[PDB]
Amino acid sequence: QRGSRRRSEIPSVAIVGYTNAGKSSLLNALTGAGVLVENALFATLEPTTRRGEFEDGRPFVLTDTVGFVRHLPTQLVEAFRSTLEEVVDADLLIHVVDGSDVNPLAQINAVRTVINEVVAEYDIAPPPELLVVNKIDAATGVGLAQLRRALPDAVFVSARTGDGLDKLRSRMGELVESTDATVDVTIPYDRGDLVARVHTDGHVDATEHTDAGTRIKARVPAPLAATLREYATFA
Amino acid sequence: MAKADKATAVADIAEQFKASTATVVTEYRGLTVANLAELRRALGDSATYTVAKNTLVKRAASEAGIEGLDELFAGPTAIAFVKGEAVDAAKAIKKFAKDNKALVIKGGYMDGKALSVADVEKIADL
Amino acid sequence: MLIPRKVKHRKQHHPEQRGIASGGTSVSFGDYGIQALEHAYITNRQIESARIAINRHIKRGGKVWINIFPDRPLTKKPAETRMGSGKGSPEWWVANVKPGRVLFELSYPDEKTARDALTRAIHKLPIKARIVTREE
Amino acid sequence: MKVNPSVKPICDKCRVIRRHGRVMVICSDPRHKQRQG
Amino acid sequence: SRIGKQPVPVPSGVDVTINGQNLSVKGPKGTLTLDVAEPISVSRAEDGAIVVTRPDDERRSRSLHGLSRTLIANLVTGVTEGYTQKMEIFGVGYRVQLKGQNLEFALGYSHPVLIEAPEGITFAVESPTKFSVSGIDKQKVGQISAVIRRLRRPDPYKGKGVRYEGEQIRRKVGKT
Amino acid sequence: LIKLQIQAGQANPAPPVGPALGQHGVNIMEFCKAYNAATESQRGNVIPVEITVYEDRSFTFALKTPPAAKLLLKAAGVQKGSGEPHKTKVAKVTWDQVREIAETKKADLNANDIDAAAKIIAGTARSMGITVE
Amino acid sequence: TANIPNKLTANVRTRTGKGASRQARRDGKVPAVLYGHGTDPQHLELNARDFAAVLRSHGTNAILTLDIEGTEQLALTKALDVHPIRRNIQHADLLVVQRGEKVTVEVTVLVEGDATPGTLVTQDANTIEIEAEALSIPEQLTVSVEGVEAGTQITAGQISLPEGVNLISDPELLVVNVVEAPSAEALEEEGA
Amino acid sequence: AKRGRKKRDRKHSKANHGKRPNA
RNA sequence: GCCCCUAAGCGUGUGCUAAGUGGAAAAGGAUGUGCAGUCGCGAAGACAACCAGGAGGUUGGCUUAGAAGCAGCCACCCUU
RNA sequence: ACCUCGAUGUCGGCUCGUCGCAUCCUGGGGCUGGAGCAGGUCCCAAGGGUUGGGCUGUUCGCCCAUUAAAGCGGCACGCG
Repeated sequence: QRGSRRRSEIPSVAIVGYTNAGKSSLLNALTGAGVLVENALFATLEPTTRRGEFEDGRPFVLTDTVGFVRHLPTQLVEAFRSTLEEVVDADLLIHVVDGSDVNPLAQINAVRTVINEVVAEYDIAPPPELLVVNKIDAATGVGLAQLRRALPDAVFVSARTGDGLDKLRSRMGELVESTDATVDVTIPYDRGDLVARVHTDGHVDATEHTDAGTRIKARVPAPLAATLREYATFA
Repeated sequence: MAKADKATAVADIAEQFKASTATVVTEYRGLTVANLAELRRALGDSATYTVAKNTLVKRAASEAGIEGLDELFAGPTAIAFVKGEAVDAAKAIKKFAKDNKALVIKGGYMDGKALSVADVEKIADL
Repeated sequence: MLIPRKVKHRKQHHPEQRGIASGGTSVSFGDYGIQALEHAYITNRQIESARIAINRHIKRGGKVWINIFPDRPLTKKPAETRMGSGKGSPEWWVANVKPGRVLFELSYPDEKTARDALTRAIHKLPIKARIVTREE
Repeated sequence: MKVNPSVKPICDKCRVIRRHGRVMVICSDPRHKQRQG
Repeated sequence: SRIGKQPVPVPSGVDVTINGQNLSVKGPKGTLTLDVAEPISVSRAEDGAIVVTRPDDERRSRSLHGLSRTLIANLVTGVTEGYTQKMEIFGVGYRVQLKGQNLEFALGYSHPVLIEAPEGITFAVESPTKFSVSGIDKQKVGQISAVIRRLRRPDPYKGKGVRYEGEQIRRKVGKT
Repeated sequence: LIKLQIQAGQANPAPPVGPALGQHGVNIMEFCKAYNAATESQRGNVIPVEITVYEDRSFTFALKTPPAAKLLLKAAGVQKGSGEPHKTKVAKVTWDQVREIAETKKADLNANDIDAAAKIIAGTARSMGITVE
Repeated sequence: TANIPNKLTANVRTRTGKGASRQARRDGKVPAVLYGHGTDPQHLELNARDFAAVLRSHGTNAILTLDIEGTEQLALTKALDVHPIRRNIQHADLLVVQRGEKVTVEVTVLVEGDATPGTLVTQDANTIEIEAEALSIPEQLTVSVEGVEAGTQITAGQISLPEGVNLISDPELLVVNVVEAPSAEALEEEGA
Repeated sequence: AKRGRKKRDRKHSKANHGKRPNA
């Protein structure tokens, strides 16, 4: 199923974190899904995905995984090895930690050493890690500045209230568009299976009706950017 | 499709004929609602207009002297009930006859007299 | 699930599945109902599983009545043991059903969605059953 | 084709017929066509 | 039965023959021969028509009513005016040529394929990308055109292959 | 035969409006300049514009009365439409106000009478639940 | 109201019991017994089809005019017995009445209307017993519920009875209860 | 269990009257 | 039990079955056929084929980019 | 606990087979979120084929090299 849905051009982002980190409600509040939650342990278990939406008008694959617990046996890690395959299939990995706690250094240390186990045994480059503190309304401002100084890649969020969601899309935007390869293609007149593709599948830069054809400066996704290299304007 | 609704139609159509003087009957087919909305504003200013069933007309025509259109009830029936002067609605429709040219007049009736298509043109001329 | 709070006797005989129903053969709370046509021991799981099925098709409004309650216990001894030496502990609670008994009842504005909701629950019961109305 | 004991019309353009002693559903959409057995 | 109610109108240009249930019609194109089912009987009225007669309302006899009427109907409009079907071929590099009583296709295969002409069926090429099949028997004309149309596995991505005249085939977008 | 509704003084973003009709082969820039030139007088609404297309790709665009679904909002003072009409009422509009909306909507509505148009606005008022008193 | 009594024929049975009754229902009849102030029960059998047609139109309480052996006899169907599975009449009780007597009869209650959108109408009492003249029984009673707000109770005393009839049952009995629309979580909470 | 079924189902014949030894 | 093996009926009358059902089986799926009763419609032409329309407010309100007559929720009225 | 206790020799391996199809390869197709290459799922099909080694008594399993494939079962858990 993934081997037929990876062929498409949908960016994939993964949300991971401890149990009762509010990862389920983050997907509910960012999209509008009615995924049910319980203020207890193992609120959600199935690997849930739904569409993601943006400020600039881009869809992506937003994947909710299973919640972790501390001192997990590797037997249970292997038991849920089916739910954690999306970790390496993620363009961007979003990490959410308990913002009301004492030791954000331990929360990142435990999960990252858990996830990099799978990255190492799957031998792919680790994704750009992003941390999201939750419950800024239920958190103390002293620790807010401590992670401000320590992690510039950290962002304050309170999904239970909804502050700073527009900045999340901007941060999500700059790091997802960054994997694409800008192209300068010249599509001829006998390949008219591309005019709608360059306008909606990718991002347009400029367009001119030259003699050799239409010199289409454009930005297109990874399976769509290494793809027009035949008609490249320079080496 | 209970018969009571059709029975009320037969009484009403005849009573409007006996309340009106003349008629002009054309083909309604192929005319947009935008045209139908445009015409109904001009149609209802003085006259009235309906698109009823041929047999509903016949059972609502046998009472009074509007049985002089039996052989002409074959085709798309579009009654333009002109109540006042018979030339008002006949002049407006001849505007639409030239405006559209997809409408062809089937016939008309006035003063208990049976006419033809060319006679109707003269009626719109009178 | 539905279980009784306390039952005077914990290990009872098997309920007799003979004869036709003599009570509860008329819908008396809602508008539509399910009428049984075969004897069965409808456990508390099939009662609750069918209850969710009706709710998931109306999803907004209406009330569901369950006139049947799993009172009787049914026991089983541990597997891979020879016969004799006692009687097993009660495991699943069932409710005796005789044909003619009205099992579930629904109250919903439009009939088509009401009957389709009931047909969803009927397909989760161990019996043949039909849909009966409030009217005569 | 879907070989199922329980073939039903799925869309509003699905016709259910009999062809050589088998109940089958035939539709414009190839996804819908199915036979009994 | 409503289909079989009306009678087949014979024209001035053919002669019919009814010897029991072996009805044969001959005219300006050919000679066609037919046999009907045993309940049904067929004769002709003196007003230039052929009539099929079912004596019962049994399910078997009611189905053979409509079947017999259309068969004689096509037996008449065939032996006199005949049938033609206009076939088209689509895709770059796809052509057709005529080799006497045969047809040669070029449908992207390594080997140019041949289609023989069954008797009473005449191939008539018009343009390299459009042709027509004509004949006397409606059953045979539609049979060979069906084989012709199936010379390429269906392609909904670009529609390459032999199609019918006013076809609107199902297509889809082949993206990735 | 296409349709659009664009903000008063702003236009040409890429998702909403530009490629929304540039996929059919019409003008992209003069339409925005012309659209601004006509609405600068009104400037306080949204307009359903109905561009009618022919073989020659040249546009024929017309400007209609502001929608009753939004002309009611400015008449009542609220900004967000009601999520539960007939259960919680959030806007106030007087029968006089409906007459005021009918005066603006007198040109492009099917209503033959002033009071009949008032009914039409009342019929639209029920779709978001705006109190008519 | 002037309820036209129905004409039904009857025969007097030669034999009774379960042997004779089962044969009657197989042959196409339906047994019944006529009693009342006459103090002499007559065992009759009606035509099964005709009696059902009378019941299908004029409700359960249908005034009957039996011509038993050619003699007129006004009667009122006191009670019915229906098999719960096959839904057929097995037996009927026919009480003998004469014009100008106040009987006590249970009649059904209908509900007509369309309440405000945030409510669900749950009818409690299917029937209600009234006192009416022998030939002027109301065949059904109506409770038009419309424009009612959150939960409102319509008892028997809110029913508009026709002229010359009385509400025997106490007016405190509740008939129609309109309740707020159950919430999407209430379906989950109720019954577990 | 074909053997166990074909033997029990042998009792529905005319000459056995719905009963047989060992069912 | 009565076509031949195999003693005695390829018995008589009225219907049903097309599956070798007769000569194994369930939940359930299903335009296979015979019988009985109902309901809506219809020579004021109901149904099938076919002609012509199938519009205005409008992009009905909340919701995310967005549901614009046509993922989701509420409302679901009016003029020709 | 019905046949066998005045005997019905019990696991693996070797030799030798024979059958079923609920098919691992080869053969024919329908659907596909099937562009191609390659797949996924279902239907038809028993003609032939289905390797050699390290560890363990091992069936089973893990591993090393390959191959079009290294099928699942029954026959006293076939065969003293």
